Amino acid sequence: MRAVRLVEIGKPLSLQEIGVPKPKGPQVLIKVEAAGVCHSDVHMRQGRFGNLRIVEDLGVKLPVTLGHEIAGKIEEVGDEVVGYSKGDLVAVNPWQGEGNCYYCRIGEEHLCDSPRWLGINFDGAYAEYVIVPHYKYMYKLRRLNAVEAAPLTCSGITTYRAVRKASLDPTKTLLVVGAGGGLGTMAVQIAKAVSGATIIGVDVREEAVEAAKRAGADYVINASMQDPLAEIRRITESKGVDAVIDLNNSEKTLSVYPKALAKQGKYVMVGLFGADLHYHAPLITLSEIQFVGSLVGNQSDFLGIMRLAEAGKVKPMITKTMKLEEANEAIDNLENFKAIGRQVLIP
Amino acid sequence: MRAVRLVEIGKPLSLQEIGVPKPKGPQVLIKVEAAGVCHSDVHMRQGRFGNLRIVEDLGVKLPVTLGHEIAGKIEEVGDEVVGYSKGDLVAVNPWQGEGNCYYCRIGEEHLCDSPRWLGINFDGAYAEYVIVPHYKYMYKLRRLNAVEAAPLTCSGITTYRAVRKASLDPTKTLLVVGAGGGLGTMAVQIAKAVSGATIIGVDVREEAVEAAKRAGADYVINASMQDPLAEIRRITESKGVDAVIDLNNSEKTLSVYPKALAKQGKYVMVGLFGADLHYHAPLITLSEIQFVGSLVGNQSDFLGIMRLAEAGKVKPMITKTMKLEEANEAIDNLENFKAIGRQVLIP
Amino acid sequence: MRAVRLVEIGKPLSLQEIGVPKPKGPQVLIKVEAAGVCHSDVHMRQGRFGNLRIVEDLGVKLPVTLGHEIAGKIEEVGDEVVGYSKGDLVAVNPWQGEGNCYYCRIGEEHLCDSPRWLGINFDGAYAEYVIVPHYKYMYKLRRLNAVEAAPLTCSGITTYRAVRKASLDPTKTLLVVGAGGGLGTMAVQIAKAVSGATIIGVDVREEAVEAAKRAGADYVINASMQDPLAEIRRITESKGVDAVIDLNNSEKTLSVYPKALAKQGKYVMVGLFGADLHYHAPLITLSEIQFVGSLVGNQSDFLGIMRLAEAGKVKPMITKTMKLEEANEAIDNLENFKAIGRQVLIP
Amino acid sequence: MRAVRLVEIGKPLSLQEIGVPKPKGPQVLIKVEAAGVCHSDVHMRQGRFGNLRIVEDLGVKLPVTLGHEIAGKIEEVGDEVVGYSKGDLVAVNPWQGEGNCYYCRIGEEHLCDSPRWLGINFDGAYAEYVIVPHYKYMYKLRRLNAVEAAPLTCSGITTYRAVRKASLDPTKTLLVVGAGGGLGTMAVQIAKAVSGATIIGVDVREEAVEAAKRAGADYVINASMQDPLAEIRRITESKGVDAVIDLNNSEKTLSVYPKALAKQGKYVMVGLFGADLHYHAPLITLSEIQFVGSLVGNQSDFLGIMRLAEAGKVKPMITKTMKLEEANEAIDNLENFKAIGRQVLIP
Ligand SMILES: NC(=O)c1ccc[n+]([C@@H]2O[C@H](COP(=O)([O-])OP(=O)(O)OC[C@H]3O[C@@H](n4cnc5c(N)ncnc54)[C@H](O)[C@@H]3O)[C@@H](O)[C@H]2O)c1
Ligand SMILES: NC(=O)c1ccc[n+]([C@@H]2O[C@H](COP(=O)([O-])OP(=O)(O)OC[C@H]3O[C@@H](n4cnc5c(N)ncnc54)[C@H](O)[C@@H]3O)[C@@H](O)[C@H]2O)c1
Ligand SMILES: NC(=O)c1ccc[n+]([C@@H]2O[C@H](COP(=O)([O-])OP(=O)(O)OC[C@H]3O[C@@H](n4cnc5c(N)ncnc54)[C@H](O)[C@@H]3O)[C@@H](O)[C@H]2O)c1
Ligand SMILES: NC(=O)c1ccc[n+]([C@@H]2O[C@H](COP(=O)([O-])OP(=O)(O)OC[C@H]3O[C@@H](n4cnc5c(N)ncnc54)[C@H](O)[C@@H]3O)[C@@H](O)[C@H]2O)c1
Ligand SMILES: [Zn+2]
Ligand SMILES: [Zn+2]
Ligand SMILES: [Zn+2]
Ligand SMILES: [Zn+2]
Ligand SMILES: [Zn+2]
Ligand SMILES: [Zn+2]
Ligand SMILES: [Zn+2]
Ligand SMILES: [Zn+2]
Repeated sequence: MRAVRLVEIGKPLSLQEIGVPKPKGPQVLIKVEAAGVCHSDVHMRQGRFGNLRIVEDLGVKLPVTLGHEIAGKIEEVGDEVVGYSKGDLVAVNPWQGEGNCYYCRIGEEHLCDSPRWLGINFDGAYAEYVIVPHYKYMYKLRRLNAVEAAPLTCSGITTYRAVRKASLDPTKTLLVVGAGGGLGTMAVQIAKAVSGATIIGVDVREEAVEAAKRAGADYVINASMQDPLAEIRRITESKGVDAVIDLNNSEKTLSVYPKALAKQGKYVMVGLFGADLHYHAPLITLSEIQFVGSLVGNQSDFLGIMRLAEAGKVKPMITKTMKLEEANEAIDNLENFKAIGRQVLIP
Repeated sequence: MRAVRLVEIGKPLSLQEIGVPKPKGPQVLIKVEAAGVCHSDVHMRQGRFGNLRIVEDLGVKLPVTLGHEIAGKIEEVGDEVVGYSKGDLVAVNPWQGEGNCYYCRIGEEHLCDSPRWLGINFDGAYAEYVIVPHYKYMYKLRRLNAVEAAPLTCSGITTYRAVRKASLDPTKTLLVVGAGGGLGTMAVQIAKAVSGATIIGVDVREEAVEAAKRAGADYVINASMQDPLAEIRRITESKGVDAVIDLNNSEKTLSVYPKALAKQGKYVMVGLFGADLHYHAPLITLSEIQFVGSLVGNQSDFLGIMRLAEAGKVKPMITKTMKLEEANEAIDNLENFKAIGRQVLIP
Repeated sequence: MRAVRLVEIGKPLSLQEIGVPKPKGPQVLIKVEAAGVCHSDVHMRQGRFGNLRIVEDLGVKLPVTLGHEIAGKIEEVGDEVVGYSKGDLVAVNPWQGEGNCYYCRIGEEHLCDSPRWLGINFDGAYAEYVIVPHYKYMYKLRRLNAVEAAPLTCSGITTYRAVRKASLDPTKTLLVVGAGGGLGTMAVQIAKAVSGATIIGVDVREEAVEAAKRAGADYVINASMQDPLAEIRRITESKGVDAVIDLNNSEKTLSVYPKALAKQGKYVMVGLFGADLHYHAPLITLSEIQFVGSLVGNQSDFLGIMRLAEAGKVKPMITKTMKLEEANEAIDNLENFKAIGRQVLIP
Repeated sequence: MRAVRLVEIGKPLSLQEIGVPKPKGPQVLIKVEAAGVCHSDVHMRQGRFGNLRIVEDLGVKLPVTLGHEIAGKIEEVGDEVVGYSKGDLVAVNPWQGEGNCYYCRIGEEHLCDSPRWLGINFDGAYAEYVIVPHYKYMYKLRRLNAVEAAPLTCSGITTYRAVRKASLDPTKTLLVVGAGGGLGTMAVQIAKAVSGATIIGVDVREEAVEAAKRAGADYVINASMQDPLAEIRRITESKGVDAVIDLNNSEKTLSVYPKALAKQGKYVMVGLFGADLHYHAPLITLSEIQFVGSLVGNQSDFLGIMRLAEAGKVKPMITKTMKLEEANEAIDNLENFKAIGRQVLIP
C-alpha cells in the first residue's frame, strides 16, 4: 500500500510503498476514507515540539506514517474484536493506552506510560490502510461521513477536553487564541454548543478572523489591526476573561494574553509553537490564575465530541480536501499559515 | 491603644498610640488575645511582594496596623450584629468582601473587587483592639484557645485551600516546599489529616526538616544536604509527585521542583518570595501539568479549617510567643529564617 | 397600595389595600413591573405542599402577599444600599438568606436557617411595590424587559440548578416531565442552551407537548396518547435516560419515570404535586441511581440564569399576561392545567 | 480442585471437586490465599437481593463458586499478561468489565453492560484456584498479607466509593448504619482516614457498637438501648447529619435514618437487606436531600482503597478466619448476625 511517512527530520514527507499489516487479537485494520491534516504534523516534520525532539526526547522511531485524525471502513479485525462488520464506517481515537498503568486505570488513557499514538510513534492514517491497536478506541459513525468525522479524532477531542478544563459557565467569557485555525474553529464551536459562555476569538489574518466569526464567536479581534488587550478590556468591561484557550503558545501569544485574565482565570495551553511560559509568580498567586496544559483527550472526551458532532451540534469546518499524494502541500499550508479551518486528505 | 504599624517602607514597624475605633452596623470590636506573625509581614515591611509594590500597585495606604492572624474577645458590637456577647472568644477571617461583586456572589469573598483585608489594607491585630468589618466573618471558639486559633486565620485557611486545590487522594504524593515553616507545618498537617496522600516535606535547615517531620510528613528532605530531585525520584519510583505546594516561589524553588511533577501534576503556588515562573510551554502541554495560584481562602475554607482544628485533627505548631512590643524581632526571625513553625504575639 | 394576598387557606386570594413599606438599611423598595405566576401559588392557596402545611409545618404567617417571580423599578433604597439609582430596572432573587448560618456561608443562601422568601413567608410581588430584604440579591437588567425577566427568579433559577444537578453532557439524554409548563419549557431551554445533551420532553396535553417542542426538545411524548416508557426505550435504544427532571412528582409520574432511568441515572425532583417516592432499594443500589431534591437556587445559580437570558440564549415562553386584579384566574389556569409556558401579571 | 459453590437456591453451599481452569489471553490463574466472606453471600445463598432474583432477574447461572473478596498467588498467566511472575501476591478486583461499552469507556467498569463479577455470575475465590478474566484488575501487594488484603476487594472498595459519594469534609457529620459489621467497620475507618468529618456509628448489638468504636467512630449508638434519632439530634445540635451510609437498607433503617438528614444530606444506599425506600417527595425537594445508590467500585476506587491500606491508613478488622470447608458456618454467622468486623476463609 501507499503511505506518506516521516523518513528524515527536516525533509519533505516520503511517499513509500509498504506492506499491509495483518490485524491480530484486538487490533483492527481500517481502510482510510479520510485523514485530517494537523499543524502538529508541521512540528513532526521539523522533528520537534519546542525543544522536545520527537526522536531523542519522545522516543519516536523513524520511519513513521503520519496522520492522527482518522476515519475509515473496517477491512479486517483480529480474533478478539467484538461488535464490528466489514464496511462499518468508524472514527478512530488514536491516543491509545495499554490499560494497566496508573493513568489508564483512572481513565486517562492518553497519558499512558506506554502510549500507542497513531500518527506519532505508531503508523497513522496517511496511507491506504491503518492498524488500530485496540478496537475499543473506535466509534461507529451513524450520521457523519468520514471527511467530517476524521478531524474529531484530534482537533475535536483536544478542544473538547480544553473547553471542559476551562470550567466555563454562562457568567464567563472565553478567549480563543488562533481561533481561525483547525482547533480554533473547533474550540469556538464546542464552547458555543455547550458552555453558554460568551466567546471572543482572536487571530491575525483577515480570513482567519472571518472563519472564527463563522464558527460562532460573539466577538472577533484581528491582533494585526488592533490592540487585542484594549479590545478585550472593553468587551469584558475591565474584568478580563475567565478562560483562555491558546492554540499557539508562542512568545507572541504568551507575552500578551495572560495579562487579559480575570481573577481565577484559567489559561489552557494547547498550542505547541514552542515558547517558554514566563510570568511573575506573585501575580499568579495574588490573582489565583492557573496555567493548565491540555493534551488531546481520553476515552470519555472522545465519546463526548463524537456524540456532540453526531447530533449535529458541532461540525469541523473543512475548507480543503486533497489527495494523499499532496500531504506535503497541505502541511506547507499550515506551516505558512495559508489555511483556515481544517484540511482533509482523501486517499 | 497601642499599635504596631507600618508607617514607612523599609523601616522597622512603629509602636504608636492611637484611638480605639467605635463599631457600627455589622462591625465588631475585638480585644486581641493573639496575633500570629506571618512571613507576609516581612514583605509588607519591605513594601512589596516580588515587584508588586503594596502602595502603588496594590493600593495600600500608610500608616496601617499589621497582623492578619486574628483571635480575640468580643468587646463591642454594632447595631446589626446578631449572635454574640461580650467576652466570647472568636477567630476572625481577615479576608473580607463587601458581598455584592461577582466574586462575593460565587463564594470567593477573598477575591472581592473591593477587598477589606485586616492587616494588609485595613488595620490589623498587632494592637490592643481591632475592628472587624463584618461579624459574619467570625468563628466562635469552642475548644481552641486564642493562641492556637490565631494562626488558622491565615496559615491554616491558606494551606487548607491549597491542599484542596492540589486534588489529593490516597494514590497520590504531595510535596511541600518549605515544610518546616509556618504554612509548611500547617500544609503537612492538613494533608495528613484529610487526604490520605503520601507526604514529602522539603526544607533547607535541620530544625525546619525536623519540624516538618513532627508535622506528620512521611518523608523529609534537607535540600542543603542532598539532591531533592534524586530523592523525590527514588521515593515516587520515578513517577514524580502529583502535587506540589510551594510556600516560597523563589528562583531557587521554581527552578527545581516543577521538574519533580508527575503527569497531571499540580504546582500550587502560595509562597511570595518574588521570583518569575519560567517553564517550557510544550512540556506543560504534553504532561498536562498545571501551575495554580492560591490566595488565603474564602468563607467555606475558613469554616473547613476552623472545624478541623476544633476537632483536634490539626493544630498550629506554635514554637514561640512574645509581647506585641516585640513585633519587629518576630518578623526579623522570619526574614532571617531563624524560626520554625509559627510565632504568635500575645498583647 | 393594592396587593393580592393569601388571607385564608382554601379561599381565593384577597385584593387588599395596605401601606407601602419604607426601605431601611440594605433593603430596597421596588415598583413592580412584572410578577410571574408559579404553580407553587396553587399550593400556597391550598395551604400546603403534599402534606406539609405552610402554616403549621413551614411557619408561614397569614396574611402574606404572594408572588415570587419578581422584576421591577427601584423606587427607594435604604442607607446601606450601594450601586443603584431610582428607575433602574432589576430582577429580584426572592430566596434570601441572612448571611451568617452554615448554609449561607457555603454559598447555599436559599437553604438559610432563617430564610426570607419573598412571596412565601415574606410579602411578594403581587402588589404595586415590594420590599427587597437585601440589595445584593438584585440583578440590573441590561437587555431584558421586566416581563421577560420576572419568570427567571423562580422557574429560571430553579431549572438552571436542576439542569446542573442532572450532570448532563453530550453523551447523555435528559427527560423533562411536564415539559410544556412554566418550569418545563424553561428546563428544556436551558438544557438545550448549555449541556449538549439530547432532550426528551413529556406531557399529557396536545398544547403542552407542542410548547415543549417549541422550547427545543428533540423528542416529545404525549403520555395520554402513548406509552412513554416504550417510546423512551426506543429513543434511547434500551439504555434509558441519564437524567430526569420531574416537574410534577405526583403518584402518576413517580410510579412511571424512575423505571426509565439508565444506570447512574439522576432523578431530579422539583415538582411539588405531593406524592410519596416509593422504589425498591436493591434496585437503587444495583443501578446506582439517585433521587435528588432541588429547591429554587442560590446566588450563583441566579447569576447563571440571568446572564444566560441576557445573552438571549434562553427566554421565558410567556403565553399570557394579565392585570394584578386577575391573580386568582391566572392561578386557576394552573390548577386546572389550562395553561402552557408562563403567565405574568403586569400591575 | 475443591470448591464451595452455590448449587441450589435456599440450600447450603456445596463442596465440589472440579477441574482447574487454564488461563488464556489476558486471564490469570490465582492460587487463593484468602477469601473474605461477605453478607452478600447470604443473599446469594437465598437466591436474591430484595425481590431481585439472581437467576431470573440478574442472569446468574448455577452452579457458581462464591467468594468475591479475593487475594492470592499468581499460579499461571495467559499469553497477553504483562508484568507478573509466579508467586507474586496480589489482590483481585472482581468487578470486571469488558472495556468497550459506554460505562467501561467512562471509567465505570463495574457498571459494564456485560459484567464479569467473580463470585456472583462467574466463579469466585471459595476454591483452591480462581480465574481472573483480565490481569489489569489485579494489584501487587507490597506490605499487606493476603488475609488483610482480600476484604479490600469488596468491603473496602465499596465503602471507599460510598464515602466519596457522601461528599464529606471537616464541617460535616457522617452516620454509618450497621457500623459494627464488615462494611461498617471499613466505612468508619476510611471516613476517619481521609475526610476529616465527624463520625457517628450506629448498630444494635453490644459487640458491634464496640467494634465501631474500635474502628474509629467519634460517637457510637446502640439502637437497641436508645432512640438513635434523639441521640443524633443531640450530637449534631439539631442540624442532623450531612451524610448517611446505610449498610442495611431494611425497613428498620429506611423508616428511621432518613429523618436524621440535614438539609442537602446524602443518604448513600449500600446495604441489600431488601426493603423499599418510601419518603414524602415534597420533603426531599424542600430539604434537597438525595438518596444515592452505590455499588462496589471501579478501577479508580480499587486503586484508592488498595493504596490507602498499603500505607497502613486503614486495615480490615478481621475477627475470624476459618477453613474453606467451613464456608456455610461463616455465612450462617452473618445471616444470624453473630459476627462483627470481617471473617476470612484461608483455603
Ligand atoms: N495539545 C494538544 O493535544 C494538541 C492537539 C492538536 C494540535 N495541537 C497544536 O495546536 C497548534 C495549532 O494547531 P492547528 O492545527 O489549529 O493549526 P492551524 O495552523 O490550523 O491554526 C493556527 C492558527 O494560529 C493563528 N495564528 C498565528 N500566529 C498568531 C498570533 N500571533 N496570534 C493569534 N493567532 C495566530 C493562525 O493564523 C491560524 O489560524 C499547533 O502548535 C499544534 O501542534 C495541540
Ligand atoms: N498565597 C497566600 O495567600 C499566602 C498566605 C500566607 C503566607 N504567604 C506567603 O508564603 C511564604 C511563606 O510564609 P511562612 O509564614 O510559612 O514563612 P516562614 O518563614 O515561616 O517559612 C518559610 C520556610 O521556607 C524555608 N525555605 C527557605 N529557603 C528555602 C529553599 N531554598 N528551599 C526550601 N525551603 C526553603 C525556610 O527554611 C522556612 O521554614 C511567604 O512568602 C508569605 O508571604 C502566602
Ligand atoms: N423545587 C422548587 O424549587 C420549585 C420551584 C418552582 C415550582 N415548583 C413546583 O413545580 C411544579 C410545576 O410548576 P409549574 O409552574 O411549571 O406548573 P405548570 O402548571 O406551569 O406546569 C405543570 C405541567 O405538568 C403537566 N402535567 C400534568 N400532569 C402530568 C402527567 N401526569 N404527566 C406529565 N406531565 C403532566 C401539565 O400539563 C403542565 O404543562 C409545581 O408543583 C410547583 O409547585 C418547585
Ligand atoms: N452496594 C454494594 O456494592 C455492596 C458491597 C458489599 C456488601 N453489600 C451489602 O451490605 C450489607 C451489609 O454487608 P456486611 O458484609 O457488612 O454485613 P455484616 O453482617 O457484616 O454487617 C451488618 C451489620 O448490620 C447490623 N444491623 C442489623 N440490624 C440492624 C438495625 N436494625 N440497625 C442498625 N444496624 C443493624 C448488624 O448488627 C451488623 O453489624 C449486605 O446486605 C450486603 O449484601 C453491598
Ligand atoms: Zn493533531
Ligand atoms: Zn497505560
Ligand atoms: Zn499571612
Ligand atoms: Zn465583593
Ligand atoms: Zn415558583
Ligand atoms: Zn443563613
Ligand atoms: Zn461483597
Ligand atoms: Zn463494559
